[PDB]
Amino acid sequence: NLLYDSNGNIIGFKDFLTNKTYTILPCYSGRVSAAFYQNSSSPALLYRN
Amino acid sequence: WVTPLSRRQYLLNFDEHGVITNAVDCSSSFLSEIQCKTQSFAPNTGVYD
Amino acid sequence: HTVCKSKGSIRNESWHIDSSEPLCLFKKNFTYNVSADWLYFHFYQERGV
Amino acid sequence: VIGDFNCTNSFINDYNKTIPRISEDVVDVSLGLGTYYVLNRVYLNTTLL
Amino acid sequence: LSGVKPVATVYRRIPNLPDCDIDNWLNNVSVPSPLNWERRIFSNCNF
Ligand SMILES: *[C@@H]1O[C@H](CO)[C@@H](O[C@@H]2O[C@H](CO)[C@@H](O)[C@H](O)[C@H]2NC(C)=O)[C@H](O)[C@H]1NC(C)=O
Ligand SMILES: *[C@@H]1O[C@H](CO)[C@@H](O[C@@H]2O[C@H](CO)[C@@H](O)[C@H](O)[C@H]2NC(C)=O)[C@H](O)[C@H]1NC(C)=O
Ligand SMILES: *[C@@H]1O[C@H](CO)[C@@H](O[C@@H]2O[C@H](CO)[C@@H](O)[C@H](O)[C@H]2NC(C)=O)[C@H](O)[C@H]1NC(C)=O
Ligand SMILES: *[C@@H]1O[C@H](CO)[C@@H](O)[C@H](O)[C@H]1NC(C)=O
Repeated sequence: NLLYDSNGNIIGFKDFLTNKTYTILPCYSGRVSAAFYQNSSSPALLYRN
Repeated sequence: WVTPLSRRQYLLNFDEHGVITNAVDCSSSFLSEIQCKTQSFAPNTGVYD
Repeated sequence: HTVCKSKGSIRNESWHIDSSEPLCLFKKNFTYNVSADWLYFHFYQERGV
Repeated sequence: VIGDFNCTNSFINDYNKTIPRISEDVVDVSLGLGTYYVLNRVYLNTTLL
Repeated sequence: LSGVKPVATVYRRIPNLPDCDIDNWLNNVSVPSPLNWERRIFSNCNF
């Protein structure tokens, strides 16, 4: 009922109630790089990639 | 027939369809220990302690 | 002891005596190949499981 | 001696010629005999230790 | 800079005990008389 990889994580499973398969995808969690001058109101944001 | 069990370490090989092809007991011979420490069935050329 | 159900025996099946249904934690039936020649099982425990 | 309840005492004797036998075969995990799959995990085209 | 837990949860687990099947016994074609009032004890099951 579960799908695992060589690294040890889970990347999929199967539902026993509806007989449908899925692929578990990791969710986004990143930071923002902001450039700020000496005296400014708001800095300039940059979402990398 | 009954035989005792012990906490061992084995190496499993999975094919495209997820069927176990062969297994190697890491406490059988020295080549088995090499395959255990290299995490592969075709270890490279080198000196292993 | 276990009493044969195909050809019978001289004794009666008696391995437990319970007037009412005792407290059970697991109960499930499984099916296997009747025309099989050999069967293999694995039983072990760790951390109380 | 397993239990502590008297259930049947029809024919009980003391047989002293019952000795378990030792098989002539050994454990061979080369082709996969003696190994069990994971609980509910699937591995495709991987080598897991 | 800085780099929330939704309340939506998915809980799936295979049961270890069979169903009680109380509706099958209550909807039986045989209805006992008030003098009989047959009794069936249900234990170690899920409902
Ligand atoms: C999911 O697949 C399983 C496997 O085929 C289905 O179980 C079968 O159900 C039919 C219909 O009752 C039975 O005749 C078979 O004997 C069952 N097979 C097994 C191995 O149990 C199951 O019904 C499917 N579930 C859904 C929601 O489609
Ligand atoms: C698993 O199978 C066994 C044997 O087929 C079932 O035991 C039977 O239970 C019924 C109902 O209590 C009795 O009338 C039979 O006499 C029992 N047979 C034997 C050989 O003891 C058991 O009920 C099954 N378990 C489940 C959960 O279905
Ligand atoms: C199964 O795994 C093997 C090993 O990773 C894969 O073989 C590699 O395939 C890539 C892409 O074709 C090549 O660049 C590598 O050189 C191959 N390595 C070896 C050692 O042969 C194989 O492609 C995988 N098969 C499937 C269906 O995913
Ligand atoms: C059960 O085993 C016999 C003998 O090994 C085989 O002929 C038969 O096909 C098996 N049953 C199933 C359903 O595979």
